[PDB]
Amino acid sequence: AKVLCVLYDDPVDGYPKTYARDDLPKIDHYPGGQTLPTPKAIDFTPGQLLGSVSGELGLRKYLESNGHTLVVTSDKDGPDSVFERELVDADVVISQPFWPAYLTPERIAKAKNLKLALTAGIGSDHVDLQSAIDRNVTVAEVTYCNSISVAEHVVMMILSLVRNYLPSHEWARKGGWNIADCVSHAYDLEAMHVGTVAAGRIGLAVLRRLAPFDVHLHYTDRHRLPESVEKELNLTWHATREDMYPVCDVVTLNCPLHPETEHMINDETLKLFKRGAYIVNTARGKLCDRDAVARALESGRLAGYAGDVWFPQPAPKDHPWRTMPYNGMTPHISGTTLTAQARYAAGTREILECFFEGRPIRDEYLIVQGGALA
Amino acid sequence: AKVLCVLYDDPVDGYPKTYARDDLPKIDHYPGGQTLPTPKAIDFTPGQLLGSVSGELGLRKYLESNGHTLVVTSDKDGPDSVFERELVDADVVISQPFWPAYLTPERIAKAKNLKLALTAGIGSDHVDLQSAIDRNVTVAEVTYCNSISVAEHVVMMILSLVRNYLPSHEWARKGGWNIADCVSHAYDLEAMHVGTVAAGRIGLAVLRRLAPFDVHLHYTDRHRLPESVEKELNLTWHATREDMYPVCDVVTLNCPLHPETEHMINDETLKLFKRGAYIVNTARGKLCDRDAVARALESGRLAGYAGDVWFPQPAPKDHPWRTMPYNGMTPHISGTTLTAQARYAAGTREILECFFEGRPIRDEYLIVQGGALA
Repeated sequence: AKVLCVLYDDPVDGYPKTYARDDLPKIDHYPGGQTLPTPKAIDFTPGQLLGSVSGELGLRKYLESNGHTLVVTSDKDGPDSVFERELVDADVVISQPFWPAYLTPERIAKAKNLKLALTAGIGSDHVDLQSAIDRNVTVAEVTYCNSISVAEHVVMMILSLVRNYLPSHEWARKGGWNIADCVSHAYDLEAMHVGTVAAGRIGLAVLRRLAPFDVHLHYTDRHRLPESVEKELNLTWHATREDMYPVCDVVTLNCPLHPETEHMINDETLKLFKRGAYIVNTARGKLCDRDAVARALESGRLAGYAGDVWFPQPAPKDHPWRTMPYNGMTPHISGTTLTAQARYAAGTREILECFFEGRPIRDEYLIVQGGALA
Repeated sequence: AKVLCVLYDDPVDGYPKTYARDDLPKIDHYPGGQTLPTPKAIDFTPGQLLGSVSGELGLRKYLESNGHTLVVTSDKDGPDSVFERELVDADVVISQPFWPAYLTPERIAKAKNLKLALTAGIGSDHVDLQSAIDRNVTVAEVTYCNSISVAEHVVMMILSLVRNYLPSHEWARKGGWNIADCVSHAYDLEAMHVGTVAAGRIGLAVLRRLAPFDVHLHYTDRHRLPESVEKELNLTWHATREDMYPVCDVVTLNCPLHPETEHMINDETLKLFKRGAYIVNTARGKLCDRDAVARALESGRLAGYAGDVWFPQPAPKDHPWRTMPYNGMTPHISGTTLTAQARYAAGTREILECFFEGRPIRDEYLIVQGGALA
């Protein structure tokens, strides 16, 4: 069969030959008990760059050994892309959320041998699930592969914003000292109130990690967490998110983007936050009105904003979030650390082997399976 | 009496007229039970910049309304300095560890009226303790005032180094995207081996904060912690520093600088660290041989180094740590956030009121009292 795999570009100076470390930490399961990916074998060394075009998710040898074809490209935007071009007869499509190959209804329609749409990561927002359901395309993802990676990024950014790390580092790097210039916008995180919009795998991991900082934890979600979890973390529930904002010094967004949540942070809802509040958003760029956020930082309503998700993405070279005051942005990378890559590359292989040997794909990985949401 | 108070310079754009937020979070005690400072009154608003020359630790009104003189300066180095000139007849000398007025044997000998040497912060290594003992000078500090502040800075820097945040932020800032350039030196912290050299107020506050990150915790110290604490954090004890190094992914230094620990991190001991380890040092700059650390980063043996302490301080504009690869440095600021400042300006006032009224200074604040170390 034919596997069409869309990956991001290699580094500026080439594909790395040498890495900072020899191995990766051993983990057996994810919080809650889900086990880590269980492929029959892997043809990469954990820690190597796997999500770039030269890493190939460590799949070529396995695929070619069972007489399958592996097409790897980074060109996936438009009708004239390699991806569109190769889609027609690909049996399997693989892409990561970090450089996604959108499976529009149109493409799904022209995708004649398409049986499996695999997300090497988490998050199939780039896929049209109705069309896959109708056309009987199985949609799978490597559940939990990077939830912890994202939660780490969130806590890092909260600390960095509150403590004014980025500006302080600049003074050091540029030959300065200027203690008062660093600390006139620096606070401790201890005892501040922090709230999460949604408490799913990432939101819960974030709350767990913040607890020992002796912050007061708040959350809002579609449904409340089990009472014992609320008790263990001393959580304060908010039935509406607009009720949670005014009492929080820090708000982290960990919810999906829907029409209901598009632009949920705008000039109007920003007026509900306390003066000097901080926002961290590693969820979707468009949860926030780009200009509303920029205005809040320029004016001082907000004391910091950080995340790794933007709109549009890739972000334009002049996107105002790159240079607005008190930002802690990064490009879209939180779930594509070398560590997270080793898990989703292994997960990707495990699913392929299942699909090819006729075995069932773990239920946890399945999104759309055979005419329906599974 | 005459109070000589050495503080750091105001911000380059002047003393702030405005701040990012309106108030500070409420805390009643430090971990273990110690209460926060209890002066009879304060003449500042918590959240203002107090550690710089125009802040004056919020002390002038109190001192001048009681017939005392307050001399505030940042000029403290050498014999022609305002500090050296005024020291001859000062009754009390106050300075912070971030901009320390050194009380060498020679200066103590010249300070004829010296009765109280107060550290507005923690750590009195800028004071010759034997000379103070020999001259009956009381040496006090505001115990616990920024231990949590430092601990938060340590965890922030650990996360930042491991996840390669600083270089990722620069790609964003500069108009790039470059996912693979950001992640080819990016890992998750989860399940790494983290060790602390000493487990004092700061070291233990660091351990507690790292636990939920699901790291494996290690420590070494002069004495072992109680078995209950060891069992609650699942700590692995190492009797020596050299025994601990080789099993750790991240090493944080939270111990004092003595002849014994001076240059404890050097070309030889660095050979014991695993390839790609990280070091965080918010203790003292001289615990590390400056050039051996630079060389380890340059040669790829070490994957990152961060801290806020340097040798010497202020660091010369060409100090190698400013620009060595994979550094996460800041000027010496961890314990001087606006929040920490409010606690040590309040404790400074508490201590002075006790001193001037002949009431005993709290036992936990005393370093040297009545010709002996307390």
